[PDB]
Amino acid sequence: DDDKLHSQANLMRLKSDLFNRSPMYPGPTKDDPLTVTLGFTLQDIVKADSSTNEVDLVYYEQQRWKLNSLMWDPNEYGNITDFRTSAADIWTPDITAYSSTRPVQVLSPQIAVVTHDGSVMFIPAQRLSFMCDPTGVDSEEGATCAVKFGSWVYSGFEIDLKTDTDQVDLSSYYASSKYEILSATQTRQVQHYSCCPEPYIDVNLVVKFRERR
Amino acid sequence: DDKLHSQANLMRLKSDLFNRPMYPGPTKDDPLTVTLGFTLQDIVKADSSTNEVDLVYYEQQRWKLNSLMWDPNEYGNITDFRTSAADIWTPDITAYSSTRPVQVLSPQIAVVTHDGSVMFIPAQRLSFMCDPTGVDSEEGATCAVKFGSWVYSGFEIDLKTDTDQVDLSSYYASSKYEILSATQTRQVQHYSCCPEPYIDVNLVVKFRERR
Amino acid sequence: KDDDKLHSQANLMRLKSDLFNRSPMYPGPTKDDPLTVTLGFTLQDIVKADSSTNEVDLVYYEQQRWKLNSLMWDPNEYGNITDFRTSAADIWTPDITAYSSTRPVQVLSPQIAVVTHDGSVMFIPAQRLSFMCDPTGVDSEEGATCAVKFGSWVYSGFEIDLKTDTDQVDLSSYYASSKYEILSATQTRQVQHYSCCPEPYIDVNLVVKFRERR
Amino acid sequence: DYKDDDKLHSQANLMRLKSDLFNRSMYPGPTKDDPLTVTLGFTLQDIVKADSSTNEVDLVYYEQQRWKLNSLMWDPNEYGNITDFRTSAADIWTPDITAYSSTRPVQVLSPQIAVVTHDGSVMFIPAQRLSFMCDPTGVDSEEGATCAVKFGSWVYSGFEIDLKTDTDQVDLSSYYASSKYEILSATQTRQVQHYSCCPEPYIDVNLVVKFRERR
Amino acid sequence: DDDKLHSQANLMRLKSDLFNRSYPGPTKDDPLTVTLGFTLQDIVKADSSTNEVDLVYYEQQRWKLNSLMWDPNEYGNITDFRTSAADIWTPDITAYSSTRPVQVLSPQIAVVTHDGSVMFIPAQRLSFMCDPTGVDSEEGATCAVKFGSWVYSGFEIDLKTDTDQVDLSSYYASSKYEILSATQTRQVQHYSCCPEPYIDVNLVVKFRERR
Ligand SMILES: COc1cc2c3cc1Oc1cc(ccc1O)C[C@H]1c4c(cc(OC)c(O)c4Oc4ccc(cc4)C[C@@H]3N(C)CC2)CC[N+]1(C)C
Ligand SMILES: [Mg+2]
Ligand SMILES: [Mg+2]
Ligand SMILES: [Mg+2]
Ligand SMILES: [Mg+2]
Ligand SMILES: [Mg+2]
Ligand SMILES: [Mg+2]
Ligand SMILES: [Mg+2]
Ligand SMILES: [Mg+2]
Ligand SMILES: [Mg+2]
Ligand SMILES: [Mg+2]
Repeated sequence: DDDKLHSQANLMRLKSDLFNRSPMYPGPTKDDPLTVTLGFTLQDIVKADSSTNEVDLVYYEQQRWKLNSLMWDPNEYGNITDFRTSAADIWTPDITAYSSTRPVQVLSPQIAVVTHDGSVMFIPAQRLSFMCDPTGVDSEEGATCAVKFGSWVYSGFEIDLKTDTDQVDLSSYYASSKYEILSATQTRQVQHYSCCPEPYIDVNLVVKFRERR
Repeated sequence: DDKLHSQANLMRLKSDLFNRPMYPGPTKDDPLTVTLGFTLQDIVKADSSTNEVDLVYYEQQRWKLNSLMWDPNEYGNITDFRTSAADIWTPDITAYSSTRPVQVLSPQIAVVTHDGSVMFIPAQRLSFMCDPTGVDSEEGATCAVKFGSWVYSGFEIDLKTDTDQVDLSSYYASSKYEILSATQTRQVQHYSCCPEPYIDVNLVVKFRERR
Repeated sequence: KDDDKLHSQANLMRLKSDLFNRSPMYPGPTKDDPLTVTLGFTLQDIVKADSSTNEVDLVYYEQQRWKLNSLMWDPNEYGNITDFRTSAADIWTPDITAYSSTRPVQVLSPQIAVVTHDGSVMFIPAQRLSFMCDPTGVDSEEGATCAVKFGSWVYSGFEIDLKTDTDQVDLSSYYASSKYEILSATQTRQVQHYSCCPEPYIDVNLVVKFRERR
Repeated sequence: DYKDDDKLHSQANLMRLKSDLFNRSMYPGPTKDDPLTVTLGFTLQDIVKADSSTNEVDLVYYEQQRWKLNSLMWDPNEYGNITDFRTSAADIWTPDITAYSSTRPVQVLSPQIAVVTHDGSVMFIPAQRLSFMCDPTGVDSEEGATCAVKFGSWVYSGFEIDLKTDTDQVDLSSYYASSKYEILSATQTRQVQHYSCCPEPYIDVNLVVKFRERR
Repeated sequence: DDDKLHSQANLMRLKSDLFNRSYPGPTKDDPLTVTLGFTLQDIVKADSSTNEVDLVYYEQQRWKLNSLMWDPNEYGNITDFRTSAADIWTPDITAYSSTRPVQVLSPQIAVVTHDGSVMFIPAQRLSFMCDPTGVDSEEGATCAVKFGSWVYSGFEIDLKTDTDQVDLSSYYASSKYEILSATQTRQVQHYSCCPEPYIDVNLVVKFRERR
């Protein structure tokens, strides 16, 4: 206790200084662009509906970005290096699947981890239905599917996207899924439209899969 | 540092426009024109036992409010910004013959530009009334649904399209259904119940089972 | 030009702010100040009849009308505004409910009303309803008959009286390619008395006879 | 008129009343020193469905809830003779009466509004659709299937919340005449239970239904 | 009638002092132990087309904060109380291999005791990754799902069970599935990326079609 009481007190002081003086960060702009790193950890192809061409995925989607406005000096806060906080208390990026066919279902607590250098890690678990023809899922080559993820409203001048590796993390893939993974890549792409001079960034999730035996 | 002066300018801009009374919507004396456009991504499902068809599309909405205007020079050259759709008024555009609530697939964020213009592009899945008869045939099926304001007549909201062609350039190439044609047409209507003019955009889609 | 537009806009702000205060939300009807709600249905589709569970699914506009002194204003003090649109959450709405649904109603329309300067309100929620209905004989010429009551969940006739403007359901919107065709569709006010109580209960009983399209 | 005045004055009596019970003053719930009796009663409307590949049955019913709070009493003569009012269920405390063996969330089908009367008593009657645990084995027979589900507080033991019924017969005067399922019997019975783990009594109302396919 | 007003004002008084005269979650300095146990009511559905299985259970969560302590003597000898689960902090315990959002079957209400202990027992319906193959045989099928904080390491939240027995005394005797065995076991996990320990409770269930 006491120190415990003071530890608590430090965090609460940190949280208020960060949030309640200087209202919420207004998102990136062309002047103050931001890079968002994404990585997918695929857990499960739950279902492949060949009457509709929809496949359902369960995955953890890791988001990392970093904001100056969220740094503090740990020395000033009883040496708190980082803390967990609700996603409602901070700006999060608007990363969406560009071809889902149902609202994404969130499977995990909406809480992020923020570090003293202003970097935020946020890892939502999701079930997604997206546009995918599962033809050849019963063959040796299996079926191939793709879905792009990106910011819904920000172009490349405000949000840049990157990955650590083009390899999707399969280390958590359900061993007894109806389907088995031949490959899972996650690839940064730059889209140019003719309408518009600004580039748009997405990460392309490509999965090649196949009925298990 | 300069990066912190931009944030500050934006925060200030948003506060001026939002924290200092939300537009109460259009009036006969002060009507609004909303531009609509569809980008058909997919016909996911044709249900011949209930006559329901499920579409996924982007729905572009565009409009312009004087009270959303600023002079960029007083805000460090900011020419536009992105903000939650909750912060502004948005039009009550709806499908007139859906059979399930629409399912919003994209985040509710809008871009506001310094001339007061707003662009909002919700992705949707919609079930609407549609007889898919003929879909298994060279000529395919034709379906139609209308969109417009739910509570404003054409004295308050007028609608408009940029082209009467649905944008099909992201239509999903391995859909169960290919598209023969897809058109979005402004229409003005007079109903016996109701003496005000009614404006809608008619979405007409001819489609067949892929081969 | 932009100046005419700003005053008219500010006159609406003013009207709203004046109505939605002094003296905030009207507490609902009483025995001393009862209220009459007119309903009318506009049937768009019988989407589905499930004979394995005896549930049928209707899509309709449920048109509701009523009048509140508390929502009156003089157009003259408000730059000639005779009516305006407002989210239904800003005002009191009646608790009209199907008595025999089997799923929560799904709302298919923005929930916004029209208030006119005499205090009258017009509110048109579009709905999809699953209600108890045995669709037997639907595949014959004489078809099936199903019925559902709508009324206030909690007010007696001493507080909310219902009426219809007509006993016919409005079919002008009915989908010409539904699996189901309408033979008749009526909407009739009924007064019920129970045995617990001395107060009457009012409902509009919606009766639909339908069959498969051939 | 001086009717348009009286009306105006009936509204202000109600708005005032609501203001004195609601803003001025919110029951923190029952306690061991201040227990509460909840009266429960069912009006069964329909057995909508019986899944025998999962052993779920879906019922539709209205659940009558009734209790009384000193803190909700008022003197009608101070309030223009108002003897009772309607109000959103969110303005008042309500009991956590729950099904103990539901299998998906209860579906509410009626507006959440209660009636409060000057003696401090509240009647609240939500219509609901419940999926609960039930084998319909033998539903296609003469003798039928039996199912049970208990209802009662989720977190209050009998020392804080007690339950009673006005009758043991579930009310069937609104059962749907053309349901797939007719009702052989439906009863609603107060049970008291005592566990080893625990000194306190546990109250529930046991809802039991014998039904068979309509034939 | 007057001592009921008293004891009532006392509780109100307590809730005031606890909740608005006044937890930001646990930390490395101030860690917290959550005790969990499961009461399994039903395996509703085992789906071989998708490899999902649906359970109905009560999940007891139990923990203790110094900040919720009080001295009964100063509060009419109130020894505990019930309160909405939004009035207080709760731990982010999460199934790590669910495939649908958990559905809540019970009122979101907790019991707070004067020593600052909190007990929270939500009823849930869950879908999780489970191959039901063999459920039709005598040896049944076996499925596991781990449960843990999503965002805190072992440095801030530790977990425990009072028993590794999943309590089956309320199992639905008429389920389609009979439980062969059901356990709930703490697990510590050490990774290559990370010095932090990671704790979960592993819910493992062996079950077969009822005979
Ligand atoms: C299958 O859909 C429709 C089918 C048919 C029609 C309109 C439809 O629907 C659409 C419906 C509106 C607007 C644009 C549409 O494209 C309706 C409307 C509405 C309002 C107020 C009302 O009373 C005061 C009312 O009756 C209304 O409903 C009508 C009015 C006329 C008709 C039917 C329903 C006949 C019209 N005719 C040619 C037959 C074919 C205000 C706003 N809303 C709610 C939008
Ligand atoms: Mg740009
Ligand atoms: Mg008009
Ligand atoms: Mg006409
Ligand atoms: Mg008008
Ligand atoms: Mg009465
Ligand atoms: Mg009465
Ligand atoms: Mg007790
Ligand atoms: Mg107790
Ligand atoms: Mg850690
Ligand atoms: Mg840490």
